Amino acid sequence: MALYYDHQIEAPDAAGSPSFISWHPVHPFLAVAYISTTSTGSVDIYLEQGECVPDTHVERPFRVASLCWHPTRLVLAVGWETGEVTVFNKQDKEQHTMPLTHTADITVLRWSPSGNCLLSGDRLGVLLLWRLDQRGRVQGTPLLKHEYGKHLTHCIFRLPPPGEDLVQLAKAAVSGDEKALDMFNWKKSSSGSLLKMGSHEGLLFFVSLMDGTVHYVDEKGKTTQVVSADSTIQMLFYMEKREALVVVTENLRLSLYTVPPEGKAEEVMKVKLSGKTGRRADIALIEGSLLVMAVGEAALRFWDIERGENYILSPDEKFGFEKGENMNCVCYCKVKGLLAAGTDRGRVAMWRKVPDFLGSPGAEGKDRWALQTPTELQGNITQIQWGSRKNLLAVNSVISVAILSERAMSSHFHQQVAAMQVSPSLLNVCFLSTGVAHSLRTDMHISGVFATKDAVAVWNGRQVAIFELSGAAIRSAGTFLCETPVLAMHEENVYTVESNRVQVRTWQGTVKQLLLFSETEGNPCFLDICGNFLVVGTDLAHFKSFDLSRREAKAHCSCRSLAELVPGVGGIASLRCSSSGSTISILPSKADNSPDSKICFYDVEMDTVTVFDFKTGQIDRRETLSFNEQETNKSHLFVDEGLKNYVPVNHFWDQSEPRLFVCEAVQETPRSQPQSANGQPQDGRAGPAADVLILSFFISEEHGFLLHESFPRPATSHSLLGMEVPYYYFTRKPEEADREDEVEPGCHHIPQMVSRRPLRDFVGLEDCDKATRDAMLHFSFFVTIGDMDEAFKSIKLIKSEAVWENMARMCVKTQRLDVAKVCLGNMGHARGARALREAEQEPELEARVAVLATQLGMLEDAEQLYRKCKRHDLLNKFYQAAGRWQEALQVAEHHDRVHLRSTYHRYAGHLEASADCSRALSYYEKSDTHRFEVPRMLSEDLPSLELYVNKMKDKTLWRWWAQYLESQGEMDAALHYYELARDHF
Amino acid sequence: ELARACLHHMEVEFAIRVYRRIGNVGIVMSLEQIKGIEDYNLLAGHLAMFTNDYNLAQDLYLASSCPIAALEMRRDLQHWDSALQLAKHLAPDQIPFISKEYAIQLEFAGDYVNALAHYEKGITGDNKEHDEACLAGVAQMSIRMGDIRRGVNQALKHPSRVLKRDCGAILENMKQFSEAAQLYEKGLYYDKAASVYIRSKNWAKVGDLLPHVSSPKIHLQYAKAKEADGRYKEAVVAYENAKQWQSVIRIYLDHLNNPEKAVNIVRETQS
Amino acid sequence: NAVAESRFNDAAYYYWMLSMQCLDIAQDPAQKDTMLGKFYHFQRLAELYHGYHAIHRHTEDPFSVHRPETLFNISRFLLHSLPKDTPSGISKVKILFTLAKQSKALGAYRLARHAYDKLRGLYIPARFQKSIELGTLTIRAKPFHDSEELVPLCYRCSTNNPLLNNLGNVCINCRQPFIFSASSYDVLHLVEFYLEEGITDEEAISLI
Repeated sequence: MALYYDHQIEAPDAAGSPSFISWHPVHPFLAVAYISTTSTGSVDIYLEQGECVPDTHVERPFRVASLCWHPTRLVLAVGWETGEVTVFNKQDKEQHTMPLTHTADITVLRWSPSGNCLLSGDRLGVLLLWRLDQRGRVQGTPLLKHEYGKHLTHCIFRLPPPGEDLVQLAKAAVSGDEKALDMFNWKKSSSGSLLKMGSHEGLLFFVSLMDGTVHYVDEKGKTTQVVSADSTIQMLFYMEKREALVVVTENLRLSLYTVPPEGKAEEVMKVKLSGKTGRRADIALIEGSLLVMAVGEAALRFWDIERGENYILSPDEKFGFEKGENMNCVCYCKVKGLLAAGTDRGRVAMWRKVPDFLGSPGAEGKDRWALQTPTELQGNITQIQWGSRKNLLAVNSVISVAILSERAMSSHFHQQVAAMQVSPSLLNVCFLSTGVAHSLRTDMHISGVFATKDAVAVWNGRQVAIFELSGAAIRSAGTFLCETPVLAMHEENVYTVESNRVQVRTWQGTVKQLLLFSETEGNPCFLDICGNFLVVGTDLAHFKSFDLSRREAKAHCSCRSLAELVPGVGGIASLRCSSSGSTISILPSKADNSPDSKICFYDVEMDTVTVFDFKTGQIDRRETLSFNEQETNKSHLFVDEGLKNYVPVNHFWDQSEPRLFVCEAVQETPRSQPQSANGQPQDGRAGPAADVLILSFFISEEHGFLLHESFPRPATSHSLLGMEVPYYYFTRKPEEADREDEVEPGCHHIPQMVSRRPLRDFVGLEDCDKATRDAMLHFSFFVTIGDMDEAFKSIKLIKSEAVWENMARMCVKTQRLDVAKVCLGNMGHARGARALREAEQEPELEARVAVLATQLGMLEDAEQLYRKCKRHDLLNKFYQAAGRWQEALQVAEHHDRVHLRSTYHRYAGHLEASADCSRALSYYEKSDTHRFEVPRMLSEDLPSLELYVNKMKDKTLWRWWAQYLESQGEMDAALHYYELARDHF
Repeated sequence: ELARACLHHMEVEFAIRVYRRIGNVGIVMSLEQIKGIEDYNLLAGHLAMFTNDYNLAQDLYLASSCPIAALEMRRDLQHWDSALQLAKHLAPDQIPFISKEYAIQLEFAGDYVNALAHYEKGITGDNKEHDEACLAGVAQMSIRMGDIRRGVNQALKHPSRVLKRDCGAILENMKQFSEAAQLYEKGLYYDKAASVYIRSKNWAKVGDLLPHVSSPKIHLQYAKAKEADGRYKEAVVAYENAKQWQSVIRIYLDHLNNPEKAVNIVRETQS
Repeated sequence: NAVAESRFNDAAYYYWMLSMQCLDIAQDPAQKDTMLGKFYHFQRLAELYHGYHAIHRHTEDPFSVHRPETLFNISRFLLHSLPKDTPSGISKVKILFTLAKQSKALGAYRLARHAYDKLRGLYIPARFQKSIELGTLTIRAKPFHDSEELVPLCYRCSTNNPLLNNLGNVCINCRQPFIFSASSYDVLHLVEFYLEEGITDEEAISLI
């Protein structure tokens, strides 16, 4: 699972209890407001590691009342209990105080969506709109002043309306919605709200008052009352994609109003929502339409505004929550479909949505969600918010603020061993060559893990501990103080990081060797080991690699800068290397620290980068052995248009096959989420596609990049952990491991947290190892390279009939009949070899390959091939042989009419054999063979034959029945039937 | 069980029904081709072949109205010693063809000595295309046996461009890079030849092949190698052929002082 | 389709129609020899299926339209006419069973023994097997000779020919091909003859 790392912020010793938190809407920076014991207010800004940003401290002799970041610029607005408003600019290190014009507590503070204006409102009901320069300084005087005379509660800007969601606007107007018509009808807008087709000032907004009223404000600054609620407004949202205001009161009454450009609101519905009145319910509006409430209860309450349906999510004791543990605050990450809520016991619950990624399959109500493991924190949680595009979350308790950073449980795999971090201080270690699992508890909060066939290493950023496998038990081999951010292992050697160096150490922490970096190359911050090779990556995106076949690690690749190799790269998100050390694979990151659709591969021998971009499907190549910033060589060899919406997130190389590579790629969601006209799951509207794709590649100097596989990550799997043939490795959901193993209290039953999936060409052959592994690796490479003779040569030492069957099944897909004859011979399938020799009478290759598919039991492929040949005759014979008679008759009736009588005759024969004589009769009649087949079939039951002859009144049948009576000597009856038959002779 | 019992008791109509119930369409289609056979020994032979009893099937075929079915079954099974022994009695004209297919199987299996003997026995002197395929096998097996001279000379004298590719491939698997590159060169596979000459570090041979090299990657490796050799004129033409225009731009500026030639490059790039 | 549906009289007619198509196509000089080969081949199949239709009706139907001597003649004609490879839908078991039973009935008791011994070399179906066990005993019981009235005369050489022979539908003495009544398969008292060189078909008719 994702584990979310608790970066408790480095609050100053003078900072009191935290009061409010606010992320920048894009950047990975958090403002935090504090209240001191002396009631002085302060504000500080923090990095994602919880480190305080220098020079950002702000303090006043009175409390912070509100916080609001600018939409795009590094500018923070702060509102105060006196009515002061102050703007802080982090880029320029400037702070500006707005003109003292309020005389009471700033209850409302909001940037315009353009960021060119700021709105401020007080407890006396004075509202002001300000214009600000690019540094955050006030340009003259308020653009608007208004005095409502009552306490202001909430403001939301109406983001410049393009005309609703335009399909929903058009449908609303066609369905007779007069306010959708008022949005289209240009003459009636006497207020200056044209549907906002441009870089308008963006001064349309809604404001609420403590009496329960809502006022709209137009582009001219005129105010009009739009709503009159029966109590105080608890929350306000705008469904831009419906041009509709939602109002929730403290009595939990929901109201939805469609609002035209002129500010004459009309009600869609009003509903009393469930939940305990008398607490400040935190409310989120997931994607628009999905209302979610943390009322101070042991469940989140959900209300789908478009279905008019309700459901609840409660924390489950199976994940470690307590019974009756209440949720106080709620927030949703739109980018990765993650819902979070903060508890009174100091836990963050999270539900991952069964994704509304752009093609991920949907669900109804509660089934839209899957509960993840808690994040445990100190004191009652009072607020939470999702932040920067990395999917960061920030959390505010009565005691402290934590920043939660997502990681794939810091997890690792190597040498058929895996280690999975179950909790901040617990690991599950699997020796996948033996099937054995171990639980390894640590005296530290684990920040990372590394594994080997002999030992496992863990660290927290202050110390490192190393554990050795000692038969059926793991034991401590060493523990030492070391401030390492990352670690790797090879045999008895540990690789640790310090400022500008990698230190090779023993398991006891003793330094053996130093690998050095210059200040210009930056500090190491990534390590990977594959085969006998180490690769190292640095802050400001440099890399190096080293041979480890020697205790003296030796520089295999000299230093390279990723920014010079690949322009516009902001950093490294991950490094790995091939088991030969000849190729390095790199995930870049963008300047905003978001994951890049590009993946970079560096060739150590050629000294070149090839960059593959998921968004375009292109492969770039660039050169800089001599100093360069080059133009790309371009190849269009990738045909798969399905990858355009995916971004790589994890990557690995095979520990035995230096040509073999894999990457996991996520389908990222856009910054703000729309909704459909109907109550469908928001992007799960359509049929299925992968939440996350797994792509595997063969990489070569002669043929470039070849896609070996593409597949969906399994539905039981939460991330890619690794690869080593025959298997990709994945992290399993503890939600599902308990559903098949029946367990009783009193044993610490070890969950099977690592799943493995066979590679495509290894399905049903996973017993393959050592020399057979190397042969099958060479085969899989050579088949994908298309040099089938080298594949066939690599297999020569394998006697296994199952491998020859799999190769024959692959001959059907490659349409290679020549190799199929040899495969059929090697497996002893003499009928299939005969059938192929007889199939040479057909001129079409597809018809011959269909015969091979039929003899291997691949009936679907065979059917598709016969359809592709337009050979409805062979397809009819095929259906008959398959016993699918109805399909056979349909093909005969539409495309093969000349066989239709024969098909009815054969079907009648199979019905006769099945002892169904009545239906056999009907089909013998349709084949017109009833004259000779019916009397044969009923020759044992003479009374039924007599009834039949009398029913059909056919002349030929009366002649046959008269001949039968004539042989039996019943001449008077024979004469009667010959007279009926008009057989005068 | 019921299906195997129907085959052993020769009840083809019940075997068809039972394999149709099982869903084995392949066996249904084959039994529907045999259903009309009234020769006891021929029918029993085909049914024995379907139950994988090949020796009993052979004896029954030989006793049947059609003995040639035994040779065909043994050839289909690739049981070549038995197929050759049957061919000596029933069809002598098939012996060179069977010896070629056996030599292909022995070449696949690693018995290169017997494969070479059987390809030389497979030469007929009448069918040119078949004799060429045998001579291709002799060349390939002479290569794997370490008579690289005999096999390379044969592959050079032989009319096929495909044999030159395949001998080149076997020789690259043997790490015999020079003769691999020579046979690729003589087969007009100039890129494959040049890539194997780059493995041999023969920048002189690659430079002779470059007018025929289509791969930008081969020109790029050559441009790097010639820049390291100080041959900036050659490295320029190679970076130009490789479309690595900025290396050429830097060279014409910093090293050659010839910026008129630096600008001639830029317009197709818009860089 | 006619062969697969056991419509052997329709199959015989369609093989005759195919032969006539081949003879029309043989008017093109490029296909002449190939299509003449197909014409004779398909005519031979048409005569085989026209005979075998009576054997199939006699062995499937409970009562016979055809006479004992007609079925006997047809059974003998088919065994002499059939190649080493049997045509599709034709049964040697049905032909030899019909021969053995009609030979028993007509007093060809030595031929009936020989037909029951030939059946034991074939894969007999259960219906025919039951009748063949009783048939084998009941013939071996009878005298060891065949009725002289069944023995076909060659009209060219006045020689009596044995009821089955290794040369087929030719006289054992003069090798004259037998010409058969297409109703009954009796040998027809006809001899085929050839014009001397330099006589036209129209001149031959003018002289006849």
